[PDB]
Amino acid sequence: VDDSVGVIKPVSTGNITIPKNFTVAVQAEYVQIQVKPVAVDCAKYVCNGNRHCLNLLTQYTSACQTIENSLNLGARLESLMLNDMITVSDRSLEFATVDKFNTTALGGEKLGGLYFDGLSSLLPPRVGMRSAVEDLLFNKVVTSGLGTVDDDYKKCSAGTDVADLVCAQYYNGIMVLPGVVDYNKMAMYTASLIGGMALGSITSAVAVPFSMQVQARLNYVALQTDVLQENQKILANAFNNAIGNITLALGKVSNAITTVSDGFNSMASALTKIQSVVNQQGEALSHLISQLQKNFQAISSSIAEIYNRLEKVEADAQVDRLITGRLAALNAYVAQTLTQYAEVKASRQLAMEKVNECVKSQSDRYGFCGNGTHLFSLVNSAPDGLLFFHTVLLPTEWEEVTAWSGICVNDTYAYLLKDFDHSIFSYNGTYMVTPRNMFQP
Amino acid sequence: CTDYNIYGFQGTGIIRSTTSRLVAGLYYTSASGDLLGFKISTTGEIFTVVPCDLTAQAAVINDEIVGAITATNQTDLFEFVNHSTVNTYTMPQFYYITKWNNGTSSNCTSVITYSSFAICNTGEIKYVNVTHVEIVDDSVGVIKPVSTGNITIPKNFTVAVQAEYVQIQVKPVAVDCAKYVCNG
Amino acid sequence: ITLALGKVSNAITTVSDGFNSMASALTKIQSVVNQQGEALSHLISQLQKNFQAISSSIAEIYNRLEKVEADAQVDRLITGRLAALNAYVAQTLTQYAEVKASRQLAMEKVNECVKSQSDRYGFCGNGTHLFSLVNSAPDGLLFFHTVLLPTEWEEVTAWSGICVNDTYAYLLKDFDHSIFSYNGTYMVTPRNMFQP
Amino acid sequence: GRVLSSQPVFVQCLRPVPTWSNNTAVVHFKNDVFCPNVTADVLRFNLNF
Amino acid sequence: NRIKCQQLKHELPDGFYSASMLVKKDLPKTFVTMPQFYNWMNVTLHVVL
Ligand SMILES: *[C@@H]1O[C@H](CO)[C@@H](O[C@@H]2O[C@H](CO)[C@@H](O[C@@H]3O[C@H](CO[C@H]4O[C@H](CO)[C@@H](O)[C@H](O[C@H]5O[C@H](CO)[C@@H](O)[C@H](O)[C@@H]5O)[C@@H]4O)[C@@H](O)[C@H](O[C@H]4O[C@H](CO)[C@@H](O)[C@H](O)[C@@H]4O[C@H]4O[C@H](CO)[C@@H](O)[C@H](O)[C@@H]4O)[C@@H]3O)[C@H](O)[C@H]2NC(C)=O)[C@H](O)[C@H]1NC(C)=O
Ligand SMILES: *[C@@H]1O[C@H](CO)[C@@H](O[C@@H]2O[C@H](CO)[C@@H](O[C@@H]3O[C@H](CO[C@H]4O[C@H](CO[C@H]5O[C@H](CO)[C@@H](O)[C@H](O)[C@@H]5O)[C@@H](O)[C@H](O)[C@@H]4O)[C@@H](O)[C@H](O[C@H]4O[C@H](CO)[C@@H](O)[C@H](O)[C@@H]4O[C@H]4O[C@H](CO)[C@@H](O)[C@H](O)[C@@H]4O)[C@@H]3O)[C@H](O)[C@H]2NC(C)=O)[C@H](O)[C@H]1NC(C)=O
Ligand SMILES: *[C@@H]1O[C@H](CO)[C@@H](O[C@@H]2O[C@H](CO)[C@@H](O[C@@H]3O[C@H](CO[C@H]4O[C@H](CO)[C@@H](O)[C@H](O)[C@@H]4O)[C@@H](O)[C@H](O[C@H]4O[C@H](CO)[C@@H](O)[C@H](O)[C@@H]4O)[C@@H]3O)[C@H](O)[C@H]2NC(C)=O)[C@H](O)[C@H]1NC(C)=O
Ligand SMILES: *[C@@H]1O[C@H](CO)[C@@H](O[C@@H]2O[C@H](CO)[C@@H](O[C@@H]3O[C@H](CO[C@H]4O[C@H](CO)[C@@H](O)[C@H](O)[C@@H]4O)[C@@H](O)[C@H](O)[C@@H]3O)[C@H](O)[C@H]2NC(C)=O)[C@H](O)[C@H]1NC(C)=O
Ligand SMILES: *[C@@H]1O[C@H](CO)[C@@H](O[C@@H]2O[C@H](CO)[C@@H](O[C@@H]3O[C@H](CO[C@H]4O[C@H](CO)[C@@H](O)[C@H](O)[C@@H]4O)[C@@H](O)[C@H](O)[C@@H]3O)[C@H](O)[C@H]2NC(C)=O)[C@H](O)[C@H]1NC(C)=O
Ligand SMILES: *[C@@H]1O[C@H](CO)[C@@H](O[C@@H]2O[C@H](CO)[C@@H](O[C@@H]3O[C@H](CO[C@H]4O[C@H](CO)[C@@H](O)[C@H](O)[C@@H]4O)[C@@H](O)[C@H](O)[C@@H]3O)[C@H](O)[C@H]2NC(C)=O)[C@H](O)[C@H]1NC(C)=O
Ligand SMILES: *[C@@H]1O[C@H](CO)[C@@H](O[C@@H]2O[C@H](CO)[C@@H](O[C@@H]3O[C@H](CO[C@H]4O[C@H](CO)[C@@H](O)[C@H](O)[C@@H]4O)[C@@H](O)[C@H](O)[C@@H]3O)[C@H](O)[C@H]2NC(C)=O)[C@H](O)[C@H]1NC(C)=O
Ligand SMILES: *[C@@H]1O[C@H](CO[C@@H]2O[C@@H](C)[C@@H](O)[C@@H](O)[C@@H]2O)[C@@H](O[C@@H]2O[C@H](CO)[C@@H](O[C@@H]3O[C@H](CO)[C@@H](O)[C@H](O)[C@@H]3O)[C@H](O)[C@H]2NC(C)=O)[C@H](O)[C@H]1NC(C)=O
Ligand SMILES: *[C@@H]1O[C@H](CO)[C@@H](O[C@@H]2O[C@H](CO)[C@@H](O[C@@H]3O[C@H](CO)[C@@H](O)[C@H](O)[C@@H]3O)[C@H](O)[C@H]2NC(C)=O)[C@H](O)[C@H]1NC(C)=O
Ligand SMILES: *[C@@H]1O[C@H](CO)[C@@H](O[C@@H]2O[C@H](CO)[C@@H](O[C@@H]3O[C@H](CO)[C@@H](O)[C@H](O)[C@@H]3O)[C@H](O)[C@H]2NC(C)=O)[C@H](O)[C@H]1NC(C)=O
Ligand SMILES: *[C@@H]1O[C@H](CO)[C@@H](O[C@@H]2O[C@H](CO)[C@@H](O)[C@H](O)[C@H]2NC(C)=O)[C@H](O)[C@H]1NC(C)=O
Ligand SMILES: *[C@@H]1O[C@H](CO)[C@@H](O[C@@H]2O[C@H](CO)[C@@H](O)[C@H](O)[C@H]2NC(C)=O)[C@H](O)[C@H]1NC(C)=O
Ligand SMILES: *[C@@H]1O[C@H](CO)[C@@H](O)[C@H](O)[C@H]1NC(C)=O
Ligand SMILES: *[C@@H]1O[C@H](CO)[C@@H](O)[C@H](O)[C@H]1NC(C)=O
Repeated sequence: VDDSVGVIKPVSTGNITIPKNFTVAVQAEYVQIQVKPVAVDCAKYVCNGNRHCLNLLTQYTSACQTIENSLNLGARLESLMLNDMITVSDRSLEFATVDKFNTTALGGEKLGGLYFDGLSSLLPPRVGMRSAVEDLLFNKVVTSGLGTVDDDYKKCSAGTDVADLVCAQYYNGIMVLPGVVDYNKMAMYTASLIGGMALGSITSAVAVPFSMQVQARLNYVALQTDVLQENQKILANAFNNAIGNITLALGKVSNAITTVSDGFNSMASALTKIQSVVNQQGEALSHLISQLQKNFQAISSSIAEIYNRLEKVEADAQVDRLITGRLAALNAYVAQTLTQYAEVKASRQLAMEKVNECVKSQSDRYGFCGNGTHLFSLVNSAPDGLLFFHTVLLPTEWEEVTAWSGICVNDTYAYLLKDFDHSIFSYNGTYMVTPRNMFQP
Repeated sequence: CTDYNIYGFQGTGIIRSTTSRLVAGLYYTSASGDLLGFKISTTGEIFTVVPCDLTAQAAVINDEIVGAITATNQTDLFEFVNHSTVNTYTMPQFYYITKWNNGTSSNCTSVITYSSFAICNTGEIKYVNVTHVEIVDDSVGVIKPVSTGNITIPKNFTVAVQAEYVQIQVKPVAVDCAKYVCNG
Repeated sequence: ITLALGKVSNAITTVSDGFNSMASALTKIQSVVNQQGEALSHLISQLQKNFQAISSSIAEIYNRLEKVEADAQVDRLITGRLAALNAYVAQTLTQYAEVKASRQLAMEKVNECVKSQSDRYGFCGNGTHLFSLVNSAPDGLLFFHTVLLPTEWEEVTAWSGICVNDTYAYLLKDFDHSIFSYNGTYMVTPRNMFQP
Repeated sequence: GRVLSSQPVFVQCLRPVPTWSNNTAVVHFKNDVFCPNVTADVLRFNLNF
Repeated sequence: NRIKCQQLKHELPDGFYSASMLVKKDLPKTFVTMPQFYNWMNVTLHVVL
């Protein structure tokens, strides 16, 4: 119950087991970072502009005030936070194209490499469009049974046709605001992040090959002494087969025969979660709208019907049950919303740690950002949030090796290893020293 | 803006005429029981009910309504109490109404922000693009996975203070259950 | 920072982005004082809604009807008001669990950053953390993270070790270090700062 | 506290009665002589009684 | 001021406030029903004391 590299190795001077060979394994996670904000007019909803109603909301202007301020001051905290995290560097944005990762065949295919087949699914072809993976993803939200985002409100106040479902919600004082980050900025933001791996030098437009990027990121786990060309192959082929099994799970198109791995089990955690996220926003409102037909123990569910049967001295008692009934229908909606704003604020807090420590930095907290020792991580856009691709290390072989932890010579002088992680051992009659993370003698 | 009484449905709004034909019954309701449209029987034409006063999203900066993120056009919000040059702009998703002329303002101090549209002090809406940075990194303390090239190492430094708030307590309330549902 | 707070300092006019850190706080503190006086005053004001009964006070009901029939009228007061508590209780337990995440966050920021100069990049500010000072605030702390920021750079050709006469190899022990010539003189520096 | 209300504070026409002179007059609601054309709802008869 | 009276504050923080207008008072009526051949009655209630 361990992934024996990167963790503490609290065993010396025994018959220890040090891993020799390695392979990678990609495990994807989803993190939801935004919710589409809704600006609700309090006064329009409880009475659609009726003049006699608004002389009865003056008793309840305390309750109407908090409902607006519960929604705005939850929504304004999003846009202040989101506009200060999402940054796009236009220098690195011009390296996210897959044509850049192919055009540098000087010597080897430099800006791609042996990892080119897996990265071809994640990077966009031209500068600014969604890549292959999101195109499989966004064919599972419209085929989920939904989808419209370009809500113009100028068409709502025209009367050219019978009203759309969206324009009907606007008539009852419910504004579905545009998303605070659209699909295009998310496509720009994630593509800027992957460009930070190909770009290291600001004032020179030459770029680093991606095989140098991984070979560097192995050294922070343990200082690689001898490197071979065979080690590059087994990492890359296991990487490319990981993305294909990911791609086959998404939109049922790849080039394989039949494979039942556990990368589906990482993927099934995501595809359930993304399926729920699109299925909230269209359902809390349509429940809230449909509570304008429940006459809460009154004559009729419309207010102007009530004032055209009764006189003002007695119609106020009937319309009072409409007001207090509908005002409770807002608080049922508001408390459900502030549940989600505070819940997202934990996940958005989680996304800042994963973007900073893992997408940019190769964090060394074991278990965080995947499962095992973290190598790197690539991101893609998703419906309202990011989609991570953690690449962890995995050992396959080991080395039964007897150890010591220092030298005493002639029972006079003691010598202890400066690093505690190192350990000394004989190796075919020759004494070497290695970390207990990797077998790097 | 009239007051209608259409087939028993009732309310106020603005009725227009359109050229679109639906082969169906008499009228067309929303999900909330409001009229959206109805069909005259003596002819084929259908009409459209739009409520008279749509909402607006007026923006105030320092005791003055600067402008309104509106939906129609010429909603007032500026006119008179006793007894002007009220411009009207067109965004992709809404109209916008503010008495500032699209000429040579070129200075405003304070802004009220939203997703891609921030409204500054003299009514001018700026399009909020994404903040461009040099490199999406702060090149110290992070991993430096580049060697044997023409690398870039930082020389000089400066500090920058950024404040955050964290809420750690709430004032607890002890509620008696029996007193509240009946006062003794 | 001081000019953004209470509109008193000694300057002329400055539009920086430290306001944008500050505006995140001053919105949030403004909301925090505006909960506690508003959930209760909504809950108190639900003692005037006669939930389909005679009057909104109980002792009025028992002085019109007899006990065999007044119980049915006061039953709608009880079940109506008991639902008014659960509307209040569930709103409260939302906040207790939400604060318990933020209070969990405050223990990490106090221990790793106020006391310790944490090295998790991006955590406790934006960039590499130097130190952090705290102050009180309405129901919680107010942090002042001080991050590093670079301004200049050094275009420098590099290597990562020496091979002498194609016999002996030498690799740098630290991987973060790197070797480079510097006006005809070979030096070694970390790739974090230019400290040759 | 604060509250909203529809109060009678729209002062059309203020008629200051002097203390010394003659504490007796008539006030018509509709179109009196001391105010030219206008018609009000309340007479707020303000005093230190 | 209608925003201020809806906010219960003499000074507002700068931002976005959902405002609208009190609509009108006199509106021309409009009555549409299914067309029918007119048959209109006139019954009056008459009380003599
Ligand atoms: C978190 O940490 C990160 C890292 O520390 C911090 O990131 C740093 O943030 C600063 C400030 O945002 C970045 O500095 C620069 O910001 C400039 C924009 O601010 C304004 O000044 C410029 C003039 O310099 C004006 O043009 C802008 O006016 C705007 O409006 C007009 C319309 O009228 C538009 O047309 C403009 O486009 C602007 O939107 C603002 O008044 C920005 O311009 C500047 O640009 C650099 O990169 C662009 C890319 O093309 C270059 O063209 C430009 O020349 C700059 O490139 C470099 O070279 C010059 C040499 O002349 C240097 O002097 C520059 O410093 C720069 O290196 C730049 O983006 C800073 O880059 C960024 N990163 C770093 C490593 O510092 C964050 O602040 C901190 N906080 C957050 C929340 O992230
Ligand atoms: C029927 O009977 C009732 C009951 O007697 C009569 O009603 C009484 O009427 C009195 C006035 O006629 C009123 O007395 C005071 O009114 C004062 C306001 O006017 C004063 O100030 C102006 C000029 O002010 C300028 O300078 C001052 C400082 O010098 C500045 O503060 C101002 O801003 C201006 O810059 C003078 O010209 C007047 O002569 C007065 O001085 C009040 O200020 C005053 O008392 C205040 O202080 C008291 C403590 O010392 C405090 O208890 C009281 O509440 C007042 O405080 C109020 O005003 C301050 C101002 O800052 C404010 O900060 C406080 O929050 C609070 O608002 C007296 O109020 C009587 O109050 C009033 N009722 C009483 C109690 O007698 C009625 O007239 C009568 N009807 C008839 C017969 O016609
Ligand atoms: C989802 O993940 C699975 C698991 O990895 C992938 O399945 C792998 O598919 C690859 C490609 O077909 C297989 O790799 C190939 O193996 C061949 C030999 O397999 C036989 O012999 C080995 C022992 O040597 C046995 O273990 C095995 O059972 C077979 O009996 C080789 O012939 C292939 O190499 C040849 O071609 C490559 C170029 O393609 C050259 O590089 C070599 O030089 C050579 O000529 C080759 O590597 C792999 O065995 C499969 N794994 C398993 C467990 O079956 C799926 O492909 C992946 N889904 C995707 C990507 O969509
Ligand atoms: C830690 O690892 C060490 C290295 O493997 C372990 O030492 C080994 O221990 C095993 C115990 O099973 C020994 O294997 C046994 O060998 C004897 C015969 O050994 C004698 O004869 C052979 C020649 O045939 C000669 O080479 C030896 O020197 C002996 O004189 C068999 O009878 C047993 O069945 C069994 O196979 C290994 O020989 C021994 N190797 C060495 C180099 O000492 C050590 O035990 C491990 N410690 C642990 C697990 O706590
Ligand atoms: C808000 O930010 C957006 C994202 O930064 C801005 O969109 C950008 O607009 C600029 C304008 O310079 C574009 O720059 C372009 O430069 C190309 C040259 O590329 C051509 O050749 C390459 C290969 O060499 C090919 O891949 C391209 O497709 C082109 O054929 C011009 O052709 C473009 O017209 C344009 O000048 C950025 O590319 C573009 N970014 C993206 C991702 O769209 C937007 O303009 C900003 N709005 C503002 C500031 O008001
Ligand atoms: C990494 O950094 C190195 C150090 O800057 C880069 O080497 C430099 O590369 C540039 C390429 O543009 C060279 O600049 C060119 O110089 C030639 C003339 O050079 C010849 O004549 C001069 C005297 O006039 C003499 O000093 C040289 O030895 C040559 O015999 C011009 O014709 C070009 O227009 C251009 O200015 C630099 O000379 C060169 N410096 C050194 C020390 O080699 C290296 O290219 C970088 N690698 C990258 C970016 O991948
Ligand atoms: C519903 O039925 C009511 C009952 O008949 C209608 O009221 C009638 O309205 C007509 C309008 O022409 C009146 O005729 C006028 O009468 C006045 C004088 O009224 C007085 O003298 C008459 C003498 O016959 C007497 O019947 C009345 O009661 C009064 O004492 C004349 O000056 C006019 O020129 C004209 O002749 C009827 O008098 C009036 N009847 C009653 C009993 O009120 C009412 O109009 C109908 N409403 C509808 C159709 O919408
Ligand atoms: C990545 O790039 C390779 C090769 O790179 C391409 O060619 C270089 C000379 C440079 O100009 C690069 O900028 C350019 O992208 C692409 O390889 C292409 O591979 C296919 C086979 O996979 C070759 O197509 C075949 O062509 C022969 C005739 O020559 C026909 O018989 C076949 O029917 C088939 O069409 C293709 O010629 C070759 N393209 C070039 C430019 O030579 C590779 O497609 C690319 N990968 C991407 C874009 O994902
Ligand atoms: C209380 O005192 C007031 C005066 O302060 C009395 O009202 C005034 O009554 C006199 C007559 O006694 C009016 O004078 C006459 O007015 C008519 C107006 O047409 C004019 O034509 C005559 O030539 C003469 O001017 C006076 O106008 C009237 N109004 C005033 C002066 O205020 C009031 O009658 C007294 N109430 C009593 C005694 O109960
Ligand atoms: C209150 O308002 C009414 C109007 O609604 C006033 O009645 C107006 O009185 C004036 C002055 O008498 C009339 O003007 C006169 O016009 C004639 C010519 O037609 C001219 O010869 C006179 O010299 C004078 O200019 C005006 O027509 C009349 N208007 C109406 C519709 O009756 C009334 O006087 C007002 N009362 C006050 C002063 O509070
Ligand atoms: C474990 O690592 C060793 C060393 O990299 C691998 O040994 C090599 O295997 C290839 C076959 O793929 C041979 O051609 C080489 O001659 C081997 N080198 C040595 C020094 O033995 C070994 O294949 C790795 N194990 C696995 C399962 O891949
Ligand atoms: C939207 O605003 C414009 C400016 O107020 C109004 O402009 C014209 O109004 C006249 C009134 O008869 C029409 O005849 C013109 O056709 C309008 N021009 C257009 C297309 O804007 C316009 O009234 C307002 N909206 C509409 C459609 O009337
Ligand atoms: C904006 O700047 C101009 C010149 O820079 C100045 O004349 C004008 O008064 C400024 N606007 C203000 C301070 O509102
Ligand atoms: C390099 O060193 C020499 C001698 O130490 C000196 O004369 C020269 O100015 C130096 N170059 C610089 C500082 O750019």
